[PDB]
Amino acid sequence: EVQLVESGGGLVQPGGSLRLSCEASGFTFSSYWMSWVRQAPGKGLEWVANINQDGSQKDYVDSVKGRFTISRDTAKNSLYLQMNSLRAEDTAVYYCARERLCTDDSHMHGEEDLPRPSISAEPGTVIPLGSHVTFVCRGPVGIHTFRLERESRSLYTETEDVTQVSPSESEARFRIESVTEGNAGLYRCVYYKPPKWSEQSDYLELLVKGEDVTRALFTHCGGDGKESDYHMDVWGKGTTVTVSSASTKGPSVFPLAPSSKSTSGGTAALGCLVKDYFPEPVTVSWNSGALTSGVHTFPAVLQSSGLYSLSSVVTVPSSSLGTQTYICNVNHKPSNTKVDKKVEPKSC
Amino acid sequence: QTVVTQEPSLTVSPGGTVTLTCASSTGAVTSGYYPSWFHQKPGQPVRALIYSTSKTHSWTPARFSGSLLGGKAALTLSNVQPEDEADYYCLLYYGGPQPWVFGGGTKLTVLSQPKAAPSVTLFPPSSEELQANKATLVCLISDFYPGAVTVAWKADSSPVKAGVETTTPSKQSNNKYAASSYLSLTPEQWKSHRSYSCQVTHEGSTVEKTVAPTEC
Repeated sequence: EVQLVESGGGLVQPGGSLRLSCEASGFTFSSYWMSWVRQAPGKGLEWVANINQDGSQKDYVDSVKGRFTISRDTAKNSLYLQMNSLRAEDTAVYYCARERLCTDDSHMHGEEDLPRPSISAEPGTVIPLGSHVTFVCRGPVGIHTFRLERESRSLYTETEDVTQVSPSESEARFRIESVTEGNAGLYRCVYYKPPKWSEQSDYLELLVKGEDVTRALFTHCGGDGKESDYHMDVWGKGTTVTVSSASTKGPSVFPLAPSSKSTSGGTAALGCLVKDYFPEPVTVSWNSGALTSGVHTFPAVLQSSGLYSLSSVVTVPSSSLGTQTYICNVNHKPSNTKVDKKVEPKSC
Repeated sequence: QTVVTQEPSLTVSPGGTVTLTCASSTGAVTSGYYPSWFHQKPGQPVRALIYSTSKTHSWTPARFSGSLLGGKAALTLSNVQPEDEADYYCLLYYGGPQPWVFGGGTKLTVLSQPKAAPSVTLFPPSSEELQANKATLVCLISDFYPGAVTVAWKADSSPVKAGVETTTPSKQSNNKYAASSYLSLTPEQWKSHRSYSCQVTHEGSTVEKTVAPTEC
């Protein structure tokens, strides 16, 4: 039931403050780093804040520095983001995420038989372009099939050509005669000694010459391969933080007059522009709803002003353009504003 | 200031194979940055898929798997099924303060309808709105598939970016998408130039409409 629930989001005028809360469940909160990641509407993910297990150390993206602080309470079993001096761009949905650290350590898994296999590269893990490299895969004596996998399963090489090398061990060799940049990447050995398969090898990194590799040893994640697996295991569903200098406001309606850019075939596009209102919804009908076919009202826009705008368009024949009347019925119930306006061919 | 770049939109046939890149502005993406990959679907939380460039989870099928490719981390889909239509984000670990930089994202669309080029309709400012000391050009985009469009606005033939405001694509009843773009001008800028144009680019297919001040 590992879970994170965010709350405390809401609607604030710029310069105000909020505190987001994120209650953890189904795991030991005390033990992992925790981060806040925001997503502004219609855009991607931005990391906001990072906090330690005990609250010792923490940092913030530069945008929110000095305005946002991050904290946690293991007794209350939850994560807090205090958001002071809110700006407009701070509007987003805020998510709570469980960071993972060097869980890629010397021993993170444990398995009894069958004994997991070992992988080797000769002459090394760094190879010149166009040269030879061989993967040596070692496992128990009496292996039936030995497979060298690449990053994706289905990219792999199985073999029955296994050699017993020691009284206890047999190996298989997979050679690459001339290295391609498509050869570089992650490899891992597995074996089928019947009845069922093996645990998988460790990962191995192959690189073309141009780099320097000191692959890894007992010091797990130590330096160049800093503590990572930062795979943000668990994500909440966030809360909406809305920052707006905007009040209730009826819209102003303008006629989008059928222009010479009438769509070809005796069908023009009448339109009705619903400009600068707040908040949604706005409902649009034509001729008291007597016209349905051809009508397309659009998604509204959120303008830098903080006000919404909208457009309602109906395709309609031109012999019709001559004769009868075409009227917008625009209804903004948040301001109890109702506007009727006849769209017309322009005099010109 | 560090920037991580991935393709804005990509399209696949049911059963196909796609690869999504993730480019560090530092110039190169090694395994020491330990890339990670996530998808986000409507209504449900960001799920996590790949870590340390290739490491998989319980919920991720072997259809999904990533690698490093051409200085950029990559995610390779296989036997792409319609359930996979989502947005996909990558993650890089620059150790130190501010250690996390996300990628822009990739809206992956799985084709269930044939590609529809967009219908663009462009309106001049109204005679009423101009008298109110304001000017708004209205560019309306409907009935396209996939829901990935790029909009740019043109003064006479030069480009203009200020006062542009564009919606995000939104599915219609027909399961095709629709979007709007509003260029905001002063009446002076409007009457100033020969014409103003709206370019709707949709799958390498650019459609440019025009309206003129010298109208009526």
